[PDB]
Amino acid sequence: HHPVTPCEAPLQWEGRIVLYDHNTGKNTRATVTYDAILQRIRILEEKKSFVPCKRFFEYIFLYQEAVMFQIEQVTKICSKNTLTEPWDPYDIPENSTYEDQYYIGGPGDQIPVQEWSDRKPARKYETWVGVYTVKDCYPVQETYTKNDSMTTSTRFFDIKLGISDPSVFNPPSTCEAAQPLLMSG
Amino acid sequence: HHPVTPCEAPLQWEGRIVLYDHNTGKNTRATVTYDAILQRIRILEEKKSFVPCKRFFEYIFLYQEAVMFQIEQVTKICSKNTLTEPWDPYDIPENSTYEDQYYIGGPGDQIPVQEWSDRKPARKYETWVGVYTVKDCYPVQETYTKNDSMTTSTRFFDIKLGISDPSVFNPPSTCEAAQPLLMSG
Ligand SMILES: [Xe]
Ligand SMILES: [Xe]
Ligand SMILES: [Xe]
Ligand SMILES: [Xe]
Ligand SMILES: [Xe]
Ligand SMILES: [Xe]
Ligand SMILES: [Xe]
Repeated sequence: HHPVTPCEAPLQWEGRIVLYDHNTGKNTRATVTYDAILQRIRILEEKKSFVPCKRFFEYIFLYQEAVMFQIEQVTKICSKNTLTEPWDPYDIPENSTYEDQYYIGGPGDQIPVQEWSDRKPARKYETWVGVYTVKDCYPVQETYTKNDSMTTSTRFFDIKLGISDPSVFNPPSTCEAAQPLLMSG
Repeated sequence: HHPVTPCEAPLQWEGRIVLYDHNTGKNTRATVTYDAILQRIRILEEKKSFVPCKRFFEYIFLYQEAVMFQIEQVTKICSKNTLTEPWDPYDIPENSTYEDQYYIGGPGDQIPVQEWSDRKPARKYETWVGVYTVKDCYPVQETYTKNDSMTTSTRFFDIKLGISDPSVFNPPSTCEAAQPLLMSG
């Protein structure tokens, strides 16, 4: 029985992701503190042994106040910018096309999930697909070929409901500053 | 404790996948019958309501006999071709760099998995990443940015150990034929 609407994804959680940007072939790894109630999300990039990028950023997105802070974790050199952009939660729009349900993982230790997309018969390809657990409606994976081939796959994990540490949305001392554009060296 | 070697993935199973080709933005959906012992894999593309592609193929890959059959499921018009290519199982090479372990899905209904890649500090980006379950070492997802930006993400599910139906590797009557190149209309 094809669901009449998608489950409603959690509004607040702390978890970790891997964002795979195809444009560049890069996997960023991140710890994420997510809050759809306040329309704010904090992403702390993660470092691994013997990677060639010198630079790692914490991002703090505050859509309610239309600004994003971006801190180089090493130098601490902040970067306040504006956000023109409308907030996009990690959930499933109510107009989303159901696609499938299946069990991930082998017999015994497995788990049922669901696949939705923005497929409509008008267009050749989808621009969104998401997989979410059946029980709690947690995000597992999304792909968003947004803006003509700037496509990303995102994987979510170690999710844990709610927010133990709200301090992390408070931008640090060094953030009474300006609008640089930082990227990875 | 960083694993000294990766678990050994199953050699035979019947499951289903979604292959996301970025070049084109297309998700193919498929049923798969996989056998690393005989180095052969049969992929039966799957149809959904109100997609705009008219054409759907069953592929039968027989690496031990260096040939691939390709059947249009509608017209039945076969297409035997040669395979120059070395077989690549769905597993984790023993020289693979461990990356992480984490739980997919929310509290209660979740499942531990593992992430490996072909990262070495010599090269900026990975060209392979795979996620596999911890218990049974089942494939969950891979991304293989092979050959300079011909990158794919693959998701695996409804996997079930072993092969109930070996008939499917036997090419049909209409396959005493030749080497067309078929693609989707
Ligand atoms: Xe979203
Ligand atoms: Xe997509
Ligand atoms: Xe996805
Ligand atoms: Xe991708
Ligand atoms: Xe592989
Ligand atoms: Xe990759
Ligand atoms: Xe992956």
